[PDB]
Amino acid sequence: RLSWYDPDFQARLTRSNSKCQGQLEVYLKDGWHMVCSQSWGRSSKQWEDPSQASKVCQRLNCGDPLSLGPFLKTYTPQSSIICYGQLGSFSNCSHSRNDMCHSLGLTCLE
Repeated sequence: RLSWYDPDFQARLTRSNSKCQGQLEVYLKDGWHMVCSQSWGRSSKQWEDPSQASKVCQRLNCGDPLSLGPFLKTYTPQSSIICYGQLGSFSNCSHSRNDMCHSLGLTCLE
């Protein structure tokens, strides 16, 4: 239903230290859900795909979308969530337990 490439769908990186770097925070269904970035697809532990969220960082004028790679530890195994399903279907999530996202960090373009 909702996706991070929907114009009306608001998304960005969590308020940290960089308007173009941080964990992914997407407003869907019920929450500015702090995701583990590699949620939904869970394809790899370090996604070779740094795209699909171009609309997001473009709207943040940070250029191309946040590139993905391990950012050590930023989310909280209670507060944040790891969603599932298919990538682009921001209509279902669950809370961070045990997946491949050891706080995978997105950083708009670079």
